Amino acid sequence: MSKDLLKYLSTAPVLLTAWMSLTAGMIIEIQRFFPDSLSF
Amino acid sequence: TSIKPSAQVVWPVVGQEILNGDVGGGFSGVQITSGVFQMWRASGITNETELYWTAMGGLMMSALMVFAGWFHYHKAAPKLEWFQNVESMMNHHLAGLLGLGCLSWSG
Amino acid sequence: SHSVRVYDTCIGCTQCVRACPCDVLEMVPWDGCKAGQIASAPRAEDCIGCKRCETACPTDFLSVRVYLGSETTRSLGLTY
Amino acid sequence: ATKFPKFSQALAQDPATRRIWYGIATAHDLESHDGMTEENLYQKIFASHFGHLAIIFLWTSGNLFHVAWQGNFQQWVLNPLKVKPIAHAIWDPHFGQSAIKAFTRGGVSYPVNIATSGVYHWWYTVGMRTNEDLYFGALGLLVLSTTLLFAGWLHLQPKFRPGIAWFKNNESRLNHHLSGLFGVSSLAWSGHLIHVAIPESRGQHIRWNNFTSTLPHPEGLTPFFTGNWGLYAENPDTAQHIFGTSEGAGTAILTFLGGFHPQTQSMWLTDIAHHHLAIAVVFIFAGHMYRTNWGIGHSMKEILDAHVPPKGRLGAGHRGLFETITDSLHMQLGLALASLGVATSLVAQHMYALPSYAFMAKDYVTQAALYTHHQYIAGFLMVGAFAHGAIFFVRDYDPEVNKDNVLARMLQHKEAIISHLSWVSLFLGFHTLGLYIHNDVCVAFGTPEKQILFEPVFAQFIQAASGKALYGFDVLLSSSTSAASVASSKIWLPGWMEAINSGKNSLFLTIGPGDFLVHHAIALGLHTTTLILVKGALDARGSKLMPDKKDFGYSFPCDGPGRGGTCDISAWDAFYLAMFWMLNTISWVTFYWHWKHLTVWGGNAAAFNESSTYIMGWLRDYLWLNSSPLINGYNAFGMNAQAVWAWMFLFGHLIWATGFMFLISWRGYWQELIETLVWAHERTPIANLVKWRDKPVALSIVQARLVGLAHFTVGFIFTFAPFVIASTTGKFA
Amino acid sequence: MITDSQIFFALCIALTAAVLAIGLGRQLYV
Amino acid sequence: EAADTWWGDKDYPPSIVLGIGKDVPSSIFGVTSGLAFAIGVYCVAQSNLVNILSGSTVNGFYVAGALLVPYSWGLHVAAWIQKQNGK
Amino acid sequence: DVSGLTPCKDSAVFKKRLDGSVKKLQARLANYTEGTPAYLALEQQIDQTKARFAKYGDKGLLCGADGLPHLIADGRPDHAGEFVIPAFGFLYIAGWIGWAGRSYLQFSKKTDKPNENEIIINVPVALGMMSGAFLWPLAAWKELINGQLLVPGDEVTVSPR
Amino acid sequence: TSDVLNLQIPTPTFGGSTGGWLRAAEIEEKYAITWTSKKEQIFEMPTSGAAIMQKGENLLYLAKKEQCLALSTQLRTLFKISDYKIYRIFPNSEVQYLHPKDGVFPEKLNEGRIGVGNVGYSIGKNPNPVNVKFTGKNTF
Ligand code: CLA
Ligand code: CLA
Ligand code: CLA
Ligand code: CLA
Ligand code: CLA
Ligand code: CLA
Ligand SMILES: CCCCCC(=O)OC\C(C=C=C1C(C)(C)C[C@H](OC(C)=O)C[C@@]1(C)O)=C/C=C/C(C)=C/C=C/C=C(C)/C=C/C=C(\C)C(=O)C[C@@]12O[C@]1(C)C[C@@H](O)CC2(C)C
Ligand SMILES: CC1=C(/C=C/C(C)=C/C=C/C(C)=C/C=C/C=C(C)/C=C/C=C(C)/C=C/C2=C(C)CCCC2(C)C)C(C)(C)CCC1
Ligand code: SF4
Ligand code: SF4
Ligand code: SF4
Repeated sequence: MSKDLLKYLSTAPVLLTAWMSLTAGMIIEIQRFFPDSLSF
Repeated sequence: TSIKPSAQVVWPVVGQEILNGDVGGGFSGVQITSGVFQMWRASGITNETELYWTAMGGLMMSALMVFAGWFHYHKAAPKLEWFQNVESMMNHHLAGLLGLGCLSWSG
Repeated sequence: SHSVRVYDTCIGCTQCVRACPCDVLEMVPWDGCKAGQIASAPRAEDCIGCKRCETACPTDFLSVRVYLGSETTRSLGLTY
Repeated sequence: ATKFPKFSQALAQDPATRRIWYGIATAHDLESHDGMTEENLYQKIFASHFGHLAIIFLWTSGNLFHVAWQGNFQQWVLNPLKVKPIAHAIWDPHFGQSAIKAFTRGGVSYPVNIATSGVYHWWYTVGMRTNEDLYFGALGLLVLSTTLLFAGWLHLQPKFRPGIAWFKNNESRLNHHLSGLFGVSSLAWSGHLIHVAIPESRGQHIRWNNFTSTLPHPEGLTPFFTGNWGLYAENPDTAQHIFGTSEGAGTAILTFLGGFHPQTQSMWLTDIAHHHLAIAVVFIFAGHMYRTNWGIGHSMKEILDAHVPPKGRLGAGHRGLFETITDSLHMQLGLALASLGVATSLVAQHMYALPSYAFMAKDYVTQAALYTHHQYIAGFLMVGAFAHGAIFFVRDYDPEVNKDNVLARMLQHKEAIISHLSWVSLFLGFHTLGLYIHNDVCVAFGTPEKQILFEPVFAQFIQAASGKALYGFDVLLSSSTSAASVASSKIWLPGWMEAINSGKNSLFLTIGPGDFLVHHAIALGLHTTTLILVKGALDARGSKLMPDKKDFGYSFPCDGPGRGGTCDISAWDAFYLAMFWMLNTISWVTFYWHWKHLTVWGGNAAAFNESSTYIMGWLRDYLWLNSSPLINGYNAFGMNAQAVWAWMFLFGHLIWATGFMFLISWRGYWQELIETLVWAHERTPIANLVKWRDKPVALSIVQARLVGLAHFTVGFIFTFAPFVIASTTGKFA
Repeated sequence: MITDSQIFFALCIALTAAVLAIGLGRQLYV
Repeated sequence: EAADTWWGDKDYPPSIVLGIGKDVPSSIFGVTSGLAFAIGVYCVAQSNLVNILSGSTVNGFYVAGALLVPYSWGLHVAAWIQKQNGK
Repeated sequence: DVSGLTPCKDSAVFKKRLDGSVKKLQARLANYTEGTPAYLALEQQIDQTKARFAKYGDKGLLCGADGLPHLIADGRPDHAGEFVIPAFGFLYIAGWIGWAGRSYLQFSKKTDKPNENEIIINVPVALGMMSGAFLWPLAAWKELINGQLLVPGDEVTVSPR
Repeated sequence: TSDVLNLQIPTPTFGGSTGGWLRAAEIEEKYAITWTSKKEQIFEMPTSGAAIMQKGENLLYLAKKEQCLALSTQLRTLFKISDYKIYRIFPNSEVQYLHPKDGVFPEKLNEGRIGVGNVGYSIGKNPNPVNVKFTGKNTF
């Protein structure tokens, strides 16, 4: 790491890609553990 | 002639495991239209170890090209007079790239 | 021919005259700003309407305004 | 001068071909012509109204004459369910032999077009039985068109031109319209029904020679004068009537049984005359409202000026709206088009819901064509109303007259309105597209049980409240011993319940989740078209990007590439953008109607109920499946009578495609191309002696948008009409 | 069946309507 | 022309909004409003208490009396207008 | 029941769809040798199909004439496992996202370089607002009562009309 | 200067282009530009191609005023020539002087010019188009 590499990792596209990857992973793992849910 | 080529398998999470069709040979996957199977058969790659080692060599060459790209811009960047040697570039491409690639592939 | 008007929010920074490709605009003396000049349009018959003057104005909602109107052989830019 | 745009000195001095295009395109814009006053403008509009009315009646007379001359009305009356109605005979020197034998259909022996406008059923109900009757109607409408043309010529004469004060007489004109043109015409139609059409339905032959000595009712003006008006309702037509004959017929002229005639599957003719009589009385009373010359009556100015909520809730109320409406012909025209668009959409819904013409709801081709007709016309009128409201805002809206008005407050909070229309449109589009894509992926992955299918319980509850008794809601009319079900139980209820609870009518079609999804799609289309039109109308006077948009007019190309770029910034461009969305939503409505009725008419509503929930079901079960009789109109093995529909299908495809030319490519490329062609013609021998008078130039930007939009629309109509006609004709169900 | 005399009568009425249409269009004029 | 009927700067409309009944006092308006409402509700109740029939039971007096329910709305509004005006 | 619909546990067409769904995979199963991971994957698919259909039967869903579950978005309490409870869940989550974005917007406005704080996110502060937006219906109500949620209206720019 | 043009000024050596004036230059309107050069060099024509400008005085006929002013812009922003004169030749051999009218460039102030088209209020105070209806005039 560095004081300026973390600033690059703090940019909008890198953070957007990382957060969308985390959200997609969380939803995919929820679908893996709790599949085919229509009602609550 | 009866086994359909397939080199791409999907993960079953959401019902998408239906895409793993019956391509034959006791295998389930997505059918491949790239023609890489016939390309490998034309080279005599009947074993599945040689494909793995070709993949490893490709990874090594990709790392080599990454290092060369860093090296020629940050360590040893050629001057303008190097690029403008179009006669030397033309000779070297025509012989060493094309003719030697044809010679080595024919061998 | 198009009609060109210059309003009193002019600051006399001359960019419309330089941006004009048809010699329509020119600088006349004035006393309403610090530069002592206001743009004028004495040759509006040579206007083509490309609005390069309106792109060059720095004032908020541009002081030199071009209204598209009648079309002639000059305002259409016809070489034939 | 002598140049073609005599009305525009600016256009007459144009040395290019733009002069001809803009002179043709701005011929009817009577407000902007050179030296036009208000009085002359109103007189020219009055004369143009007369000419257009004459055109309408000439068109109707032509329909009557062609059906009388080259039609099979004689054969169609004797057997309406099996004889194809005839529009007119075909004359074509381009036909081959097999095209002549293929188009020779019906009872006639010549090539012929089968009418899909339903004029046969309409004339058959209103008492037409022979070709002589149609010919005499054609003569009457020809004489009427002649009279209207002479009246239009007469009112431009110097002693017959009405003044400006005559045109702005709102109270007198509305009184006379509401009383005469609505009520007296409806009363005369009720009289025609009772005197001719009802006796013709019962076997009697009533014409101009015996109508004045034949009593429509056995008593005759005795129940009316004595007050025993219920004597006209006794002995109605029994449910064995057989239309056109006398077995099981009745002697009633004004009844309200409700429902449908059991044989013709249409409403009772005695219900229609009663309805017209009631509407006549109501409209005469309503036209007895405004003060004209005798003290009693309202002043429209006082009503508008009085309607101010007590403490500033609506600003200054409606003060100043009377002066703006009378002095602006664009606001009156916009209100007229909005009301007429609502009206023709209403007729589109009610003519398939409650058919009134005998032996329709069994042809299915007139049934499809009339609905699609009126829905497309409704979309056009709806877009035009907002366009003229934008024009009114541009060049007729006075801000000082409308100070704190109910109309100026609309411009005060226009950003809230546009933003909330944006929110509704984005929400609807996101959710209905997400549900459709979810159903697509769920069906594709072999699991149709994972679909999100919302049951439309609100509209099903409405159907139950109207009397439909399969949803099991048991409310209001569907439940007996209810106040609504008891109060009307002996006037119109039994016919209505026997018509709504059968499976052969289009009254309140059974609806499922696909109906829910496509209704949400329709709401999306309506809200987005309203978004574009309302945003154009409200930003017609200016925005942040162009605060002086009213100085440049309603229609102008742009404001240059400066300050970011100003492509499509005028309100005319908002109309041009909303035209596509209107076409899209009307296509959605007509697709839904056509597929639902195609499945219902064939007895296979389960196909719609299962395949309408996902997009691929639509694509493979409506469009791909029903195109087979259409595209096979002509092939490598021959041709049949649908070859013309296949040719017109490809024709509409090509016009819709060549619209994309003008819509995507813009002037500069074409101007340079034209300049190269000009050099080519000027510098070639032999052909340079031929010299143009008008310098060829590329089409202007607004002209190009108009031409591409007109191409898009014409191709749209000419590729949907052959499909909706030939697919229904190619299946007979 | 529509006789030829009836069709020619309709044609005469349409011709008169055409002449009046020309008169109205030239009364609005260009 | 017409009369200045705008009242956006006042808490009550002027008396001239009533037209021909601009001089009727508020008490007459209220009493006739109550009477018209009662008679109209009775007349429309004679259409659901007794089932209205196809011609046999129509009773045009009850029809003419049924128009008093919308008339009773206008009378109690005019009663308020005259009361604020002091008449 | 509602709209003439039957429960999916008492519907014959639902059971027929169950049988067809398992029979398609059983017919696909016959060309694989046992113990191979393809065979295990196919029998896992069969078990998953049976479990999904049993769950849809047990949850109380209503199936129509096509044998597919129909959701009742009416608002009835016995169908709150449908729309209403996911409605509350989404409204909470969407308000969370909106309040986190709004709070970070306020912080980035109050700094010296508002533009650079939006393309390059201040990650510790952003995580702070992002986690602190869990009480958004209370904080938003407090800001609404305090008059900090809404601009008066004479301070936002408007087009000339 | 005045409305006089020397017709015998040498022209730049050009190989002929397919971008020159068409038939409506000997019929309707023609333009010319004259400038003074210090050396023989190559400039790009506004009607495509390259031409050698003569050392001394040059004359060049174009079809529109935009081409003449684009060539003048090239003769300014590049190698410095600032004494060009743009004319307008009518088919009856009548010439009219256009550019450097008062003798100085339009961007520089010159006493003796009269403001044309100046409006004594801001652009947001124009009259509404309703107030000019049925009059023929406009709100500019
Ligand atoms: C015989 C000598 C030789 C060879 C083989 C090459 C080969 C190449 N040059 Mg090159 N070059 C040469 C001399 C040579 N050059 C000289 C003398 C000059 C100066 C005048 C240049 C200047 C030059 C420039 C300016 C550029 C190239 C580029 C390229 C690449 C073209 C892309 C391509 O076809 O991908 C084919 C890919 C392959 C064949 C993969 C192999 C890659 C390695 C590096 C090739 C050599 C391997 C080795 C010598 C052989 C070992 C054999 C062993 C197994 C027994 C290619 C790798 C371009 C490029 O892509 O830059 C990276 C480029 O921009 N060259
Ligand atoms: C009672 C007297 C009377 C009558 C009958 C009319 C009649 C008419 N006036 Mg008129 N007028 C009058 C008094 C009257 N005026 C007076 C006193 C003044 C001066 C104050 C005017 C001033 C005036 C002007 C200034 C204009 C007219 C115009 C018109 C024409 C309207 C266009 C049209 O055909 O719409 C006919 C419309 C209907 C019959 C009804 C349409 C609405 C319904 C909802 C349609 C649907 C009904 C039904 C379902 C249709 C289905 C039928 C079938 C297909 C099944 C019409 C002929 C206009 C015109 O065309 O000029 C020539 C015009 O510009 N009038
Ligand atoms: C003293 C008061 C009085 C009363 C109570 C009646 C009562 C009656 N008259 Mg009568 N009448 C009267 C005075 C009266 N008349 C006078 C003074 C004359 C002139 C000498 C007539 C001339 C007259 C004629 C010629 C007839 C009656 C009829 C009737 C009966 C009609 C019943 C009904 O439901 O109408 C039916 C109601 C309607 C058709 C519509 C009601 C809406 C209003 C009341 C219409 C009023 C007329 C209206 C303004 C249109 C006329 C305008 C004209 C220019 C066209 C009823 C018993 C009729 C009858 O059959 O008697 C047995 C009948 O034919 N009357
Ligand atoms: C009763 C209805 C009605 C009336 C009286 C008017 C009247 C008017 N409109 Mg208008 N309008 C209407 C309906 C109406 N419109 C509708 C429904 C729409 C929405 C589509 C519009 C959209 C509209 C716009 C956008 C504009 C007007 C304008 C005008 C004014 C000038 C008209 C003009 O110059 O056209 C002259 C005539 C033409 C240009 C003829 C063009 C022919 C069209 C494009 C159809 C051609 C396609 C053809 C049929 C293809 C053949 C197919 C075949 C090959 C198979 C005039 C006051 C203009 C105006 O001045 O406003 C300031 C203007 O800008 N209107
Ligand atoms: C199929 C073609 C198509 C589509 C999809 C759209 C879509 C849209 N147009 Mg549009 N338009 C089109 C053709 C199309 N247009 C054409 C040909 C024209 C003629 C020039 C126009 C002219 C036009 C105008 C003039 C206007 C629009 C507007 C709109 C928006 C309407 C709001 C909406 O539905 O939001 C829904 C959004 C979409 C459908 C876009 C897709 C977004 C994603 C991919 C959906 C995925 C589903 C699900 C939510 C996934 C979950 C996300 C995940 C990250 C969790 C929307 C972006 C209006 C607008 O912007 O108002 C707000 C507007 O004013 N359009
Ligand atoms: C967190 C930020 C945020 C918030 C609170 C809002 C709030 C709002 N937007 Mg909105 N919007 C945003 C970002 C945001 N927007 C962005 C980034 C875009 C560009 C894509 C838009 C585009 C947009 C349009 C086009 C419209 C709205 C509308 C609206 C209003 C109605 C709700 C709605 O339609 O949502 C829908 C929201 C979207 C479709 C955009 C969501 C995009 C992401 C998911 C949100 C951004 C999260 C952000 C990256 C978090 C980073 C912060 C973190 C560092 C802590 C509401 C005031 C509508 C309106 O005016 O109604 C009155 C309307 O028409 N918005
Ligand atoms: C004799 C009775 C005594 C009590 C009654 C009474 O006098 O109180 C009067 C009163 C208060 C008061 C008084 C003052 C006047 C202030 C002072 C009095 O002291 C004096 C004299 O100063 C005392 C007091 C207390 O009385 C207030 C009155 C309020 C009142 C009268 C409110 C009516 C609403 C009407 C509506 C909403 C209509 C809807 C109508 C509808 C919805 C319809 O038309 C439907 C319709 O289908 C219909 C039915 C028929 C169809 O054709 C038409 C259609 C289809 C459209
Ligand atoms: C732009 C503009 C304009 C225009 C506008 C428009 C175009 C509008 C539209 C509007 C519209 C288009 C509206 C609509 C409406 C509708 C409605 C309003 C409806 C209603 C209905 C009802 C009320 C009903 C009810 C009922 C009944 C009675 C039956 C039973 C059931 C129920 C309950 C549902 C103008 C010219 C003015 C001017 C200004 C500008
Ligand atoms: S660019 Fe605009 S502000 Fe500057 S001198 Fe010209 S008109 Fe005035
Ligand atoms: S429109 Fe073009 S030619 Fe006319 S004054 Fe502006 S910049 Fe000059
Ligand atoms: S020239 Fe074309 S792209 Fe440029 S601003 Fe005008 S319309 Fe837009």
